[PDB]
Amino acid sequence: ALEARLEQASILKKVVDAIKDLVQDCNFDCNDSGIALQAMDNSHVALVSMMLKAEGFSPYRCDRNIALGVNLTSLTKVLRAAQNEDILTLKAEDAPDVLNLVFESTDRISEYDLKLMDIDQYAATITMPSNEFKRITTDLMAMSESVTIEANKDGVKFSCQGDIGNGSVTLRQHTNVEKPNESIEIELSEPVSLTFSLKYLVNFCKASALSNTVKICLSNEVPLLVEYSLGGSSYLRFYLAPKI
Amino acid sequence: ALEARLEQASILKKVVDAIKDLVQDCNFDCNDSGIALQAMDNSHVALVSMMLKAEGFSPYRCDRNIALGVNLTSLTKVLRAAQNEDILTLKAEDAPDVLNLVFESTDRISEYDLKLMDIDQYAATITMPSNEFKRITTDLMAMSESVTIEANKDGVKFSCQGDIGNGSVTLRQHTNVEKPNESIEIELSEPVSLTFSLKYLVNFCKASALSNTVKICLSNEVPLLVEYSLGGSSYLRFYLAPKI
Amino acid sequence: ALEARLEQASILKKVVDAIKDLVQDCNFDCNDSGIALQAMDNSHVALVSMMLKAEGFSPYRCDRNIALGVNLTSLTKVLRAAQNEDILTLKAEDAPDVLNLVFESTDRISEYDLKLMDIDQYAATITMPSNEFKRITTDLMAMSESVTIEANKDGVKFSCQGDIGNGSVTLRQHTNVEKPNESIEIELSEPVSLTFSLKYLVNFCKASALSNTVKICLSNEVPLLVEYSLGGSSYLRFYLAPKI
Repeated sequence: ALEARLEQASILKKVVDAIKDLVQDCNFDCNDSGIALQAMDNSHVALVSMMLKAEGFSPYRCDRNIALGVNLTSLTKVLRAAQNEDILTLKAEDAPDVLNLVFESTDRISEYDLKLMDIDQYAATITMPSNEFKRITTDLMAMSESVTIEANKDGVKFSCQGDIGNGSVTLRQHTNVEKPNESIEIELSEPVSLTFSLKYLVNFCKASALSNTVKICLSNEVPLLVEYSLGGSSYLRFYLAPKI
Repeated sequence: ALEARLEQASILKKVVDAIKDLVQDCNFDCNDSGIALQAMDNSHVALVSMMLKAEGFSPYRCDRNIALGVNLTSLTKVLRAAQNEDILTLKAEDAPDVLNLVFESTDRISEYDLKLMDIDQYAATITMPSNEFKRITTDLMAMSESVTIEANKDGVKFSCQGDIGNGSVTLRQHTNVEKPNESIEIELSEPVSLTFSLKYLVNFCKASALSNTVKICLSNEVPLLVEYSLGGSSYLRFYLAPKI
Repeated sequence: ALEARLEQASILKKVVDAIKDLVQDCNFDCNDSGIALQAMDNSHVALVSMMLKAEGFSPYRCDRNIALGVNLTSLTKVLRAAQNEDILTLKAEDAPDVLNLVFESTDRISEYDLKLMDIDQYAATITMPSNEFKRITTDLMAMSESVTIEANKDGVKFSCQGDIGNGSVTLRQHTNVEKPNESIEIELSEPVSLTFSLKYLVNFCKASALSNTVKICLSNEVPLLVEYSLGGSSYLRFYLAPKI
């Protein structure tokens, strides 16, 4: 019914790793389109939204719509047995009791049957290196619980205040021709100034292994979106409402 | 009386490291033949058997038979002062109160006198990379307390079952010409299927630093033997009875 | 009033790192000459003495004498936001309430205002690799609380005794032409034999990141001095009285 092959297991390892600290139990929703996940975190503050599109697999088949009820601690114990370069295959039958995972290298075949659970179901956009976003959130987290994010045409300022004093980091808008991976770009219709939990943003930044660039999407009316491309139109997205 | 020189200290560092988690107090039995160790682990389940043959030293002299009563926590504190490439020399007199260790580089000489203690004294054979054996035992240990090992002419299957579901890893028999280090070989007189404690096998796999290949020797009547070559006919061997 | 620019932040990161385990609250005393620190450790046993000379900066300006009352846990939280190769600038006004730190790369500017506190104010010399000094102190610390340091024209012996037995490490005097970094040199007027706390010497050795050579200055009348050059005549010095 479901049969989905990744040429490399890396992507699914990294996704689950990026998410297991926020989400324990979730559903992997599989259809014609690919494999999606929508989950609030354990404290019901951050939204997690993932899509692996069918074109990300080679091949991808999902006859019928299948929700795979999965504990991500359980799932991590199985994916650790997968090497990054292992061919990974997911197999499932209709209303499955288990999900079947196979890892193929060196004439080695690993096969796991994971027991499934019953689980109930912008004003400014910043494109920058994900490592840089991770380093800033991590650094300011040592100083403050909260960070203020100011965007305008010219650059982005992350600012905070704590016991020991206060800190800012300012990244000016910059197209890097020789190394585009390093560019700071700011598509923006209106300057914005919004305050957020660093704890959640640092959790979001665990996903910097997936993409060397991150999209930070700011609105005065809807949650912050932090977004990592998984290839083509596949994505891992995090939503966090500003502190009001 | 005893005087034994290793051109490099690496081997003795790695041996003790491979063993200290199972054995605290043991005897290093020295004679004409070299330096042996036979010890049950602390829970009296696994047998440890080591031999460093006299030809492993340059030179080796042992006039009289000498049992060196040694705590391997104590001994580790001294061997950590030895660099891998240091010339290492053991010296002992008859019925010794101490063992004398010297480490020589860079015009540096380290000398230790360790206080000795009074210490009371196959159907199928698998040759494979030790790292691979370590990765499989480690991975299945996250899933299960026990692993079933099935050998036949064609390959080896390690299987297990736990809370989250069950897992298998299958390695087919394969002679690797370009990189022989990677080959899976199965000298076998009779297919065998035996269940063992993963906890002990993972402990045994600490020794994968000593040899890039490991020998897994299965019998329906005698304990499993896990075996690592230390050069020539020198060996570190582990014995573990199947779960019945 | 104070404005001091380091071409690289590395040195100030390493200094604070080398010191934070001994000293919590200290004064950075700034004048015409540069930036000094004198502090007993928390147990009032070891003296810490640092000088960054004005020529170490590019540029250095200190109109008026300024004591910067600083918690080094607080200061570490801010310096972690500085990359090793970041241009670092310290700014302060007269009787300052805060110290202003700026880190400049990649069109990135980080700026921190740290709240300041109200803080109340040889017979033989050994030149050797600092890594070697660190490896010996660390190794003997596993064995003993105390180390005896014997120097003479010919070499240096570090010796100790504990529960498990005793250990020595002997480094002979040696000029290394091809790699001078590795030489052992002993300017000496009188052989000396002195016993010291390993715990403190291992703390001192955290500073081996600053200099690949260390100066060990022994007197029968005044404290041991352990000394690391920070470039030119800039220094980090540690003083420790022998066990009597």
